Amino acid sequence: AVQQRRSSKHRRDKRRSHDALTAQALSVCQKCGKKKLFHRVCSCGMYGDLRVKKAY
Amino acid sequence: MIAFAKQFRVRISPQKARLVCQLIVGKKTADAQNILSNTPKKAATLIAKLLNSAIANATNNHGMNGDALYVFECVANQGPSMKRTIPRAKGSSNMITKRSSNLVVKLSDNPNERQELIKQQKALVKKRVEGQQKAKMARQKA
Amino acid sequence: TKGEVRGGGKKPYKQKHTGKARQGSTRNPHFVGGGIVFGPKPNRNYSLKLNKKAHTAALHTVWSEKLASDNTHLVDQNLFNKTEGKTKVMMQFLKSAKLLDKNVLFVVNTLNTNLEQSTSNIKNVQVKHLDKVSVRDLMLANALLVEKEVLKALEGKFK
Amino acid sequence: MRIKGGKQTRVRRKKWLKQASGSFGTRHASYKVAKQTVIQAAKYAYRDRRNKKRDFRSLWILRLNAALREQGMTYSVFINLLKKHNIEINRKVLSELAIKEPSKFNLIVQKVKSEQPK
Amino acid sequence: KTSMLTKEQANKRRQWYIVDAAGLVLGKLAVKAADLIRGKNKVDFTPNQDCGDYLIIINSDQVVLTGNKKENEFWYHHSQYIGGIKKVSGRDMLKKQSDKLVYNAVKGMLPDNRLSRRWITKVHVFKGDKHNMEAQKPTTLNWS
Amino acid sequence: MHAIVVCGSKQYLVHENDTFFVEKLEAPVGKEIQLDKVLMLDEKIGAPYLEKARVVCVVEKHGLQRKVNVIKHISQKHHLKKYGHRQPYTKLKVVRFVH
RNA sequence: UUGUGGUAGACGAGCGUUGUAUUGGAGUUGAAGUCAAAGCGUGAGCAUUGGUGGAUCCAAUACAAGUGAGAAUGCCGGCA
RNA sequence: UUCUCGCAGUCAGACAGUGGGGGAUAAGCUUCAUUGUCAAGAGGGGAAGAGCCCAGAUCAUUAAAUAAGGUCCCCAAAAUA
RNA sequence: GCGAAACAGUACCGUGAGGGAAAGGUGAAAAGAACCCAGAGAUGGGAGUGAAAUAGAUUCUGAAACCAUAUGCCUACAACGUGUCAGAGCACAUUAAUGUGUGAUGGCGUGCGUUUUGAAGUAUGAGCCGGCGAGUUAUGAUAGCAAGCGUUAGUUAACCA
Ligand SMILES: [Mg+2]
Ligand SMILES: [Mg+2]
Ligand SMILES: [Mg+2]
Ligand SMILES: [Mg+2]
Ligand SMILES: [Mg+2]
Ligand SMILES: [Mg+2]
Ligand SMILES: [Mg+2]
Ligand SMILES: [Mg+2]
Ligand SMILES: [Mg+2]
Ligand SMILES: [Mg+2]
Ligand SMILES: [Mg+2]
Ligand SMILES: [Mg+2]
Ligand SMILES: [Mg+2]
Ligand SMILES: [Mg+2]
Ligand SMILES: [Mg+2]
Ligand SMILES: [Mg+2]
Ligand SMILES: [Mg+2]
Ligand SMILES: [Mg+2]
Ligand SMILES: [Mg+2]
Ligand SMILES: [Mg+2]
Ligand SMILES: [Mg+2]
Ligand SMILES: [Mg+2]
Ligand SMILES: [Mg+2]
Ligand SMILES: [Mg+2]
Ligand SMILES: [Mg+2]
Ligand SMILES: [Mg+2]
Ligand SMILES: [Mg+2]
Ligand SMILES: [Mg+2]
Ligand SMILES: [Mg+2]
Ligand SMILES: [Mg+2]
Ligand SMILES: [Mg+2]
Ligand SMILES: [Mg+2]
Ligand SMILES: [Mg+2]
Ligand SMILES: [Mg+2]
Ligand SMILES: [Mg+2]
Ligand SMILES: [Mg+2]
Ligand SMILES: [Mg+2]
Ligand SMILES: [Mg+2]
Ligand SMILES: [Mg+2]
Ligand SMILES: [Mg+2]
Ligand SMILES: [Mg+2]
Ligand SMILES: [Mg+2]
Ligand SMILES: [Zn+2]
Repeated sequence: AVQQRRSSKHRRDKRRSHDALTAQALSVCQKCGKKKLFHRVCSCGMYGDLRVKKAY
Repeated sequence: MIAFAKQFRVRISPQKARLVCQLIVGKKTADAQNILSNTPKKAATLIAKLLNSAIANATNNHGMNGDALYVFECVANQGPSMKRTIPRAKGSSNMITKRSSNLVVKLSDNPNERQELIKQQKALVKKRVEGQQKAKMARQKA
Repeated sequence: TKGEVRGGGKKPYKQKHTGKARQGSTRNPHFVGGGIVFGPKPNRNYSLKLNKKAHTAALHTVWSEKLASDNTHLVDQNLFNKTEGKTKVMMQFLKSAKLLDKNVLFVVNTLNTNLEQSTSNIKNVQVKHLDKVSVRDLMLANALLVEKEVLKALEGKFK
Repeated sequence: MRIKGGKQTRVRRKKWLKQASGSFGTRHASYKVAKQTVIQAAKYAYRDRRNKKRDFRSLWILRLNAALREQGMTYSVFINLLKKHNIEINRKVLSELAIKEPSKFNLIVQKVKSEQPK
Repeated sequence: KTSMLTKEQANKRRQWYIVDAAGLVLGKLAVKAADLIRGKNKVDFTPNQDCGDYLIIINSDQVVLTGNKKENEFWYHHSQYIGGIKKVSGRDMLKKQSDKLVYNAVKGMLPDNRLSRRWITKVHVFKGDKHNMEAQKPTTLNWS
Repeated sequence: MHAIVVCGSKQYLVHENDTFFVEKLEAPVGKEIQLDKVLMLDEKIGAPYLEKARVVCVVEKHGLQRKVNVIKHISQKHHLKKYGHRQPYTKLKVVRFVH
């Protein structure tokens, strides 16, 4: 099955109206200050007060 | 006072780049960098480089404060495409169009920057009408 | 034309069952290869015929209107050879006669060489024999200098 | 002598495009759809000039009819009285009177009501 | 050229009215209700500004249908399913829902339009003498 | 205060210092024309036309109306005719109502 | 005064493109091209101003045409 | 609308009324004669309709009188007996 | 315009005979951007040369379709060949013109060519944009119009200068 009529440039944007992106929640590390996405280990391997991995 | 940075023939498609550019328009400098550094998209580590270069040449070349910069407009214009032949079934063939985007980021220090652009458009219109009136005066003079 | 242009006289695609339209050659007029349907040809005539008496009548009226008017002075051999072959003398002559901007035409019966040596670097003025001037050369002149024996030959030619 | 087309097609095409300014999408962008819309719009404009002449008459008749029913008289008899009294006034101006000059419109109805015809 | 006529620029002289359908015929009441709602009887009628007054109808169940129409004339409503055609007789409409009957009758006398929705909205039809609309101070007129 | 005049074929209700547009009258700008046919004046309305009731007007301009493009087209019949019309008018303002 | 719907079709009058011949004129103080604007014509069409552009162009009278694109499952290029 | 000369296009028609043939006094059937419309003709009535009725569009006017048809509301316009 | 303005009968297609493209322009002069900043780099932003760098090697001019950004207006009870005639409100000010941009709402409204008695068409052709694309030439005949020459008229063809 294929479109018997061409879809205009307006129906295309109406369908894409729901294709927008969402900003992931971010927080501040408590030992170095750089922003990291929430509930994940920072770049220093320091999650909370626990040294997870060696520094980058 | 707009500072800007450009990148021609970026491999990312404009469709998949506008989705990321709309996440930073109107945002402050530090917050825009923070948002773009933690988004799992391919067109995030390329807009980040362009944004950083734009900040550098705004606070070094054009002499801007640096604590008032906001992303004025970040867009991905359509770039030149590349045509390849994908071999189909039963002897047929189709054309693959590798899409490229011309990325440009622009930041300003004045939060009223749109007004000056409209002002320049108005000035051009006024000069056209002024030319017409001077020509009319010359026609009647003769 | 369509046949003269180098190309393949075969059918590119089959007549039927292909989604493309019917085609018969790759050098058809509506193709980019280019077969010009009619086009200019190097066999065209461009020539026209006018009767001898009609041409005589045209020449008669043109002489009548050009003659007996301003800048239609009479000239002889003396200044035709007083030019000395130097175009500076003739420039002075045209300046003195106030015929510099005019397209003056010399009508000559004996083909003087000194006059022809001059007036050849002048794109404006020119010299012709009586059997060489035509209607167009006569009415483009805007000014002309006619020799007395040229004038005598004119009444004879008209008859 | 190979005459080549340029600025001839574009000028006459842009005229049609300029006329079809303010249309929906491709109806103002492409020359072909723009040309069709302008022709159709011209037909509509022609037909609606005639239809305007009739529709505004109907509206004046409606307003005049209403203005009369408040006083107990009908449109069908008001025009008859107007004719017998020789008064010649457009329903347009009569409706304009009944909306703008109630007192003078009431004066006209009073004379046509009872005064001797001619 | 000529002088253009005056047309109301979204001017609202709308007022509230009360009528009593004690023994009024359904059609005879509906025609005047539609005329009042549309404002056609108004002196200045601009047909794009809904210059028509509101109306409240009392005693809807007391209206009458002449002849044998209470048992021989049927009102029909079809849902978008198959077999969803519900029929009600004149008597059943006069007893079960009389307000809906008057509402539908008035709606049918209006032009298919985008303003007819607001016009049919301005009709408040009640089945009893009581009404929660006494705060509008509606004037009372008969047989309208 | 008000009058009903008939210029051309249309009827205009005019007040004092009112400028209305009528069909071309062939009169230069600046003259003082006297409209003759008057239907209603003040409160005395004449049946055919009022006698001696004159409307004095001054001509302001002799411009032309907006261009109208009449495009006659017979669908699928090889007929596309085009025409243009710019109807001339004249604008005049009421100065005084002759008794 | 009588008229002016119109397909196939017949007749008449014009517009526009390129070049040539005669005249005149404009142009690095900015030509063609090209975009925009709230202009002029009965129609093909024609101007004015401003931006871009960087070297040719315009008016009149005649002449000669590869002289007018919306359709051909038309050809080529680009893009949906 | 006759005569002479130049240039054509047309040779698939449709429906309505009237008089018939074929069909079954069936066909929006088929074949004729005649009056009209459409073809090549918009407008108003017929709710919507190529052919039915009223008629023939040069353009503009927010002027007036009418034809067929109609006057409770949609939708312009009526009342008496 | 030769298929071929460039290194074209090349690239490429076919076992082979054979078939057969596209692609030109910086600036007067490379003076072709040293140097600084961001970046891994290409590159970009400044600086510099230049009359011009929005002439930067992507290199004369740069159209439309197409894709994005924004001033102003409208749009989430609404049956839509998308327009037209009226029409509030909103925002501006022009080839000064009963001005321009949008259009809450009311009346009316089934595209363009083709071929058919008859197409909105459940017949047909076109996805859109731009370029190209179809009544000619040579030799004769007839007819209309006009000019030259005329009542022992009119006119030359080849060829020669
Ligand atoms: Mg869009
Ligand atoms: Mg989606
Ligand atoms: Mg294979
Ligand atoms: Mg694709
Ligand atoms: Mg060729
Ligand atoms: Mg073309
Ligand atoms: Mg005609
Ligand atoms: Mg020319
Ligand atoms: Mg220019
Ligand atoms: Mg051609
Ligand atoms: Mg027959
Ligand atoms: Mg037959
Ligand atoms: Mg019959
Ligand atoms: Mg029979
Ligand atoms: Mg029969
Ligand atoms: Mg039949
Ligand atoms: Mg036919
Ligand atoms: Mg008809
Ligand atoms: Mg009808
Ligand atoms: Mg007529
Ligand atoms: Mg009447
Ligand atoms: Mg009648
Ligand atoms: Mg009515
Ligand atoms: Mg090989
Ligand atoms: Mg640069
Ligand atoms: Mg490019
Ligand atoms: Mg360029
Ligand atoms: Mg809403
Ligand atoms: Mg609802
Ligand atoms: Mg409906
Ligand atoms: Mg609607
Ligand atoms: Mg509408
Ligand atoms: Mg519709
Ligand atoms: Mg055609
Ligand atoms: Mg057929
Ligand atoms: Mg058929
Ligand atoms: Mg359909
Ligand atoms: Mg089929
Ligand atoms: Mg077919
Ligand atoms: Mg198709
Ligand atoms: Mg095309
Ligand atoms: Mg002849
Ligand atoms: Zn950390």
